[PDB]
Amino acid sequence: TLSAEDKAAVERSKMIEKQLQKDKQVYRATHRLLLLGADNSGKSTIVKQMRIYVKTSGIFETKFQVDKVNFHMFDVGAQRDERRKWIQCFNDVTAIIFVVDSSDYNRLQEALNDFKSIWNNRWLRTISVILFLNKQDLLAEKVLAGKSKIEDYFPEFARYTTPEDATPEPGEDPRVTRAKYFIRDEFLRISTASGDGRHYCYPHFTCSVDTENARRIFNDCRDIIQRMHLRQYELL
Amino acid sequence: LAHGIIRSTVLVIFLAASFVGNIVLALVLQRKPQLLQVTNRFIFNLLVTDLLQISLVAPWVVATSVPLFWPLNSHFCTALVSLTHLFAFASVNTIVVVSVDRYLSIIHPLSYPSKMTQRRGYLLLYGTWIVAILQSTPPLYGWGQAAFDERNALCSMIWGASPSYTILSVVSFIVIPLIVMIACYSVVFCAARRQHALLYNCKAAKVIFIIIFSYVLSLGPYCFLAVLAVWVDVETQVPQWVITIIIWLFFLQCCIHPYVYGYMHKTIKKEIQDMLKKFF
Amino acid sequence: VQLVESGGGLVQPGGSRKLSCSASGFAFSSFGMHWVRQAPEKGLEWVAYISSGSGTIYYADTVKGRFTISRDDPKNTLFLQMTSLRSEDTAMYYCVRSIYYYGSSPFDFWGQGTTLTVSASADIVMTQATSSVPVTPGESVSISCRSSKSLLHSNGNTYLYWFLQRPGQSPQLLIYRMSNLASGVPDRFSGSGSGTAFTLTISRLEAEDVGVYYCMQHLEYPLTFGAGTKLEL
Amino acid sequence: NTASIAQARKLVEQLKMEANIDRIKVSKAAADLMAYCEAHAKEDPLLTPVPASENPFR
Amino acid sequence: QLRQEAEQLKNQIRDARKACADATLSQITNNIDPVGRIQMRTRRTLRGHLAKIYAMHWGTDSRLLVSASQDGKLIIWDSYTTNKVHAIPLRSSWVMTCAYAPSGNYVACGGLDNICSIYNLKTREGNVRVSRELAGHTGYLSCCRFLDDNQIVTSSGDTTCALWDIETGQQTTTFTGHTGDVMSLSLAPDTRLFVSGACDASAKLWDVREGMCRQTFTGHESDINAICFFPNGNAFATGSDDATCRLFDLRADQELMTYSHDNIICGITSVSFSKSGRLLLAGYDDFNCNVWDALKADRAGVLAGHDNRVSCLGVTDDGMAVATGSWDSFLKIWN
Ligand SMILES: Cc1ccnc(NC(=S)Nc2cccc(C(F)(F)F)c2)c1
Ligand SMILES: Cc1ccnc(NC(=S)Nc2cccc(C(F)(F)F)c2)c1
Repeated sequence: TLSAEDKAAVERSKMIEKQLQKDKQVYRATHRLLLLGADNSGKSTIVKQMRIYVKTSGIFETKFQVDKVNFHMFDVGAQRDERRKWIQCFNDVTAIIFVVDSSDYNRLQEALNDFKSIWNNRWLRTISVILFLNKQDLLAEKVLAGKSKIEDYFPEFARYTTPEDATPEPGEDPRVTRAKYFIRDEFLRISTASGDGRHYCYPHFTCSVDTENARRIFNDCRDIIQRMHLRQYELL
Repeated sequence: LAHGIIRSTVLVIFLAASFVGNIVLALVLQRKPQLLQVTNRFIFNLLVTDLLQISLVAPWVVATSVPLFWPLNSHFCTALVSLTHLFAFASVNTIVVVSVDRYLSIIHPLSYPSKMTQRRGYLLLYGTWIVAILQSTPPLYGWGQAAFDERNALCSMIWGASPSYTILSVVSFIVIPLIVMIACYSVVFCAARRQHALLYNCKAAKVIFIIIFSYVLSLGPYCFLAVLAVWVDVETQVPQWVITIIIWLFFLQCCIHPYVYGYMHKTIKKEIQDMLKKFF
Repeated sequence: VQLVESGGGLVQPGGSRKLSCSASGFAFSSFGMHWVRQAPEKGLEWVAYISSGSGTIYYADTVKGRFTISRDDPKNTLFLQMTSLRSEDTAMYYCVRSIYYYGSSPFDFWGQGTTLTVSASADIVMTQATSSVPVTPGESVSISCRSSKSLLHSNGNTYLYWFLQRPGQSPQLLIYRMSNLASGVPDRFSGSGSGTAFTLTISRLEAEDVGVYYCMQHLEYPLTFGAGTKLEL
Repeated sequence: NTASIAQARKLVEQLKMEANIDRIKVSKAAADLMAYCEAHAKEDPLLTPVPASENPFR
Repeated sequence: QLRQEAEQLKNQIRDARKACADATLSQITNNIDPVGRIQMRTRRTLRGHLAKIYAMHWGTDSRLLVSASQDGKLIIWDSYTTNKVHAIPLRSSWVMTCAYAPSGNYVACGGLDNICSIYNLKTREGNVRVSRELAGHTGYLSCCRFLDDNQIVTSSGDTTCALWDIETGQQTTTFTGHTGDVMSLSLAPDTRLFVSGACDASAKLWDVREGMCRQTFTGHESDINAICFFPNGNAFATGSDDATCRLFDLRADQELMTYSHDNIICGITSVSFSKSGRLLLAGYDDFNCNVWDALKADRAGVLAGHDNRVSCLGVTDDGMAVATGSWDSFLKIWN
């Protein structure tokens, strides 16, 4: 039926299909994550640690490897403040890393509002968030000095008791643990007060210059995928 | 022959319902080939190995009950039994591969795609079919004989003529598959229990119990009868109704498979329900 | 873009030889390749075809059991192995490239060639009108080609090609699919046809049009060229 | 000195120059659209189903 | 002091627009026959992308169309025979738009990288290579439309449009005035003007040669996602997140018709017109496409075969078919 040249076109399309299959195999085996945070945390330093271990560019990508598994991390660059339109491209990422500077309480309500906005979103459902309470080094000094302390920023303090689950092995006095667990319970309230069964939250206590930061991401991604697979079979 | 008529009559509704179930599952699985990445091929193979069995075997078994064609060639029941055993072995091997893949996907979640490539899946499919052909071929050219019976109107295999083939068949049917099934699903149960304990600081037991129980209920009585037939006889001993129930259980597998492996998956269930609701 | 041919010389009957085609300056793996031979004082004759990815191979009926064609993509080379050389295999061989997709133009670059000398069917046929045309500069010239089959296909293509060979040079593409100009060919040339008879028109003849003109078909795999028509100034 | 007095002045100029255009009645525009739709009615295969011999996607 | 003068000018313009209205399009179009029921069924399905398809564009010859996917790929397909002519890999995986040259020799793309990359299809070597890389925008690229093989107009998320020059790489003209980021673009049939729509419920008319704003149309209550021109060239139709479509006319400087239904709550992602302007096709978020009568503003048809959100939609230059692309990574063709 086909002329002598139609068959060559068909063969060319078949070769393109074979190359596409190879690219699909390569693309299925990597994990993409989205990094988020304000110009107050050590997000740049966290990037620097993993990267060591164009004038108006829009996005930056860093690749790393843990146990022969490839991770790609994207963070936006030269972009405007409004983000309700380009946030829809990341509706199929493995996880969203969210970095919060917990040292200062002057602008913590803004961080809480940002986390709430990210949590409740039409296109960002079924996406899990890894929370990084960064710079928990200046927090202890701020609490110990006493010049500035949590007294009036939030009115529900001084009426909160540390839950009987903490493991505060590193510490000098039992007064920083209460504050940091109060901060953790703050973000944990938003995540527990909304839609559940689709996505969860994984808090951590990190400092900007830390040795074990890729392993936490590895463990949390393992947990996320295992929970999805264990829920697709009615086992959980 | 009245009894046999009742047996063959009830042996029709089951395989009329299984045909519809497997056809619906095949339609839903082939309409969107990108539903499941690699497990889609295994489920399709397990799906076709039941339609083949029903369509190509059940009419002859039905057509053996009639007394008109009661007497026949001894080289005929050597082909029917071989075909039935070929289909059963193919289904068993597919189930083993499916369970191993489930274990490899729930555990080791991250480096799963680099362990299950499209080449590794097609090679495994070819391997299951080759091993099924190898295991079902022996009874037509040597050890193992099949003959007719003038008691229950159903021609079968005489397991006592060659104990070696009986041992091989029993090992290939129950021992290895059940060992693999238990060893794979124990770790999955442990992981699910740990995850539930983390989440909430026996939903996963009813599923595993259903799977193991259904496999045993389907395949156990036939192998047990084969094992027993070496020590004592069955032509004039075991009642005609016990054999009827034993044969009935051997074919409920074709109905059980689509429910357990197609309708207990969330996405496949959702797609089937959407298609059926729309058509109706 | 460059294609260079190596091999040849003087061979005894019953021998064997190998010819190499080295390509530099273009993506060698995305093109199909052809061998085209020319007798010392005759026309051209298609010999062998190798596709892209080495998934298809075609041979002429006269060299079906004697010649072999092969590729070396990493080294960008094409090989022709010749066995039991008769006296009818003394011709100059040309290496040609061609790419096939929607809107492409096959046969758009020819090599320089190498020379080899040896000591002592239901297929379409194409006929050229005349073997010579005496004309003068500045006027218009017309050449005719005819076929024994309707080159028009069901889709809507015709598959007729016009090539020109200048004295002491290699053939170059002029017209592809009977109504399309080549990449850098002057606008003066034109082509037309009706399914069986085809005509090539030169409007304002100049000094560089002198040579031999060939038509060719590509409706089927047995490729026929014809005898050609010479122009003298 | 203040970037809020220049962006409130350029906008005023743009809005001023934007008001001096020639407008027509709505009925004329509706009639023109209806006339264009009526003149070109037998040239679009999507509206009037073309027979399954001229379209190339059959 | 300038706020009051701006308010006075806006009031004057509103009064002038109200004065010029005498009747409505519904009354005038009340006495002609309807279009009946439209039955369209898919003829071709194109597969091969890995992730969701963000855009598409038809060629001039109505046979070749180009699709862009967020896996980092452009594919040039042949429509009649379903063959694949080209597959081009990009340097950035977040591509939000793509266009095709009227000439048929080049292709454009762009995305979150703020760069507009121009690829050359007719290369001496048998490959496709990037020929130009236009930079200068300070935000993501939303749309790009091509012009006479040496000019291109691009709209960005920094609230600006730009008319470029491929030969030198510099941008020749800049169009400013929008408040929210620009999401769509349509060239005028006579390529002397073009309308743009931004994320503040406003569309604007731009003169290419002068570089100035002619008219502003505001009739929506949410951000505008799609926009195009009526074949005649004297009106345009837009789509917004308020689940309604609106028709505006340049001559009367007004809004003529609103297309909306009671059951529809989701947003509109793409809008297209028929070769004669009678029909209006719109893709919605609820996996559906709707076909409306443009004159009577009465629902006339529907479409399906899509299992996720519909992102792009386009009608061919001769009116033979319509192509649709959604987030399930499949392209469909309907007659
Ligand atoms: C004469 C006689 C004597 C003993 N039992 C029966 N069967 C009866 S009442 N119902 C029945 C019918 C079909 C199937 C079955 C099943 F085997 F599935 F239980 C049961 C009939
Ligand atoms: C209706 C009718 C009348 C007469 N004879 C038969 N066939 C019989 S009993 N056995 C039989 C059936 C099928 C195949 C063979 C085989 F040749 F393979 F041995 C044997 C059937």
